[PDB]
Amino acid sequence: NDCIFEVKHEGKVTGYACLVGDKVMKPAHVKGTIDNADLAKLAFKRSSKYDLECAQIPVHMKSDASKFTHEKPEGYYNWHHGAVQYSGGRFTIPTGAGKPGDSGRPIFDNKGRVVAIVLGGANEGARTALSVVTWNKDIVTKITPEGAEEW
Amino acid sequence: NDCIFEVKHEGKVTGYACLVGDKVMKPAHVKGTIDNADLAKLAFKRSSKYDLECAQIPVHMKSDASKFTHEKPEGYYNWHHGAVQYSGGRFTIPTGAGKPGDSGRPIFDNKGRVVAIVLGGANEGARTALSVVTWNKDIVTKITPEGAEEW
Amino acid sequence: ASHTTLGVQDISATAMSWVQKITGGVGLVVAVAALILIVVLCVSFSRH
Amino acid sequence: SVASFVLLSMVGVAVGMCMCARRRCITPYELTPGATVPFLLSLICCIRTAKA
Amino acid sequence: SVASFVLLSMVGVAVGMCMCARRRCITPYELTPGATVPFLLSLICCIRTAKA
Ligand SMILES: CC(C)CCC[C@@H](C)[C@H]1CC[C@H]2[C@@H]3CC=C4C[C@@H](O)CC[C@]4(C)[C@H]3CC[C@]12C
Repeated sequence: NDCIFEVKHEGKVTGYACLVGDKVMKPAHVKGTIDNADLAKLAFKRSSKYDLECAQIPVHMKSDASKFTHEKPEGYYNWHHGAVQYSGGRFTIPTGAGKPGDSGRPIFDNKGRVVAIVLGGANEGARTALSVVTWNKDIVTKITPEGAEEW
Repeated sequence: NDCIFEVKHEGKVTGYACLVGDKVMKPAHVKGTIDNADLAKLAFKRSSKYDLECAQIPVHMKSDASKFTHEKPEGYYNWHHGAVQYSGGRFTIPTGAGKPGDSGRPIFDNKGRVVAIVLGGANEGARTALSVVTWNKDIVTKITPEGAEEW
Repeated sequence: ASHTTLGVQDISATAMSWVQKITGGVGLVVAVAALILIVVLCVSFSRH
Repeated sequence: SVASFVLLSMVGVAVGMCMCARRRCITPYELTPGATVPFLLSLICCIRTAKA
Repeated sequence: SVASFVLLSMVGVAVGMCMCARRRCITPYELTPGATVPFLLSLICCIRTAKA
């Protein structure tokens, strides 16, 4: 908890950055500066392949990074604005729960561990598909529902 | 079980279309155009060896798709016209538990997931063996009991 | 003429390997395409 | 004129056979939920993946 | 003068391709939280071991 930092544009809030494990991650589609000067001055590696900008956490002064896991069992997860249903290879939320500007928020399991980062979603009718970034035991991978857009 | 996916494709409907997973499914031996427009305009791929036609489900109605699994433990399964006994790897129903024109109906497990779709069956005394479309891991297969007729 | 006629398709000049190369090239494309279809049909046949 | 026709006809047949094979070995993947086509097959048959 | 220019240009291109390949190959490991770069991969990519 309380591991979320704001990313701000010149005239508005644009997205969020999160401290997970040993690295700090933000969506590459979010254009702005991190509110925390300690992270704002930190260099990031940009990869358009996964829509990520990542950097190492100054753990010597930032020991409050969240716990994380590569495990993705079926069930419900906590994504701040409510519960998210996970089944198969997709995360699903209520249609009125999602919004633009919410990108960068992590999804937590029942142990408080981060499993994925939210980039956006797609309207599937009664439910909205959630577009997220997750990882396996070795490397990071991205999940992109059809018709999904950045938030 | 408590949900209806069985869309009529003709006025004098013979069999029904349904939404399973991410694909629209109907028997390949039944003529007519699927109603409700959104499915009517879909192109379908036909395979004469499976008696099955399939098309991609439109994103906006994807949330209404039925749950799907390849798991097929021995036991009882449900459908809109009664129960189904699964024994020896084969699905069987009581004679008179269904008629021609009732095809295209999914068979559901105890979690409400689709395991098979009915095409027809063979009437042997008090019990009828069903001809069904079913799935294994990453493959579609068909079961056709001897003497089975199309429904 | 002191000789007889040249009237057969068989008596085309040498350096006609161009004909054999083109014919062989097209025949090879057919032979390969035929094999691809045969293998797929065999796999499809075995699957039920 | 005849040689050109025959050679072109043979090519057209070879292409038709390849296209038939392309459909026959893929259709079962489209029929199966999830369209879980393996990577190597997608390269061979020039087809798109489930998430395309 | 021209031969020297062209040969030097070819070398510069070969290097640029290698650097592009190196970045793309390693990104998935450096971009991933909690991940550790394989020893052999670090030797191939000519990079520092693990995270230090
Ligand atoms: C590059 C390739 C296509 C060259 C092919 C040359 C061929 C098409 C030409 C060159 C010499 C020609 C042959 C010359 C002699 C005869 C005998 C005549 O009674 C019938 C036609 C026939 C048989 C001609 C057929 C066409 C021919 C074989």
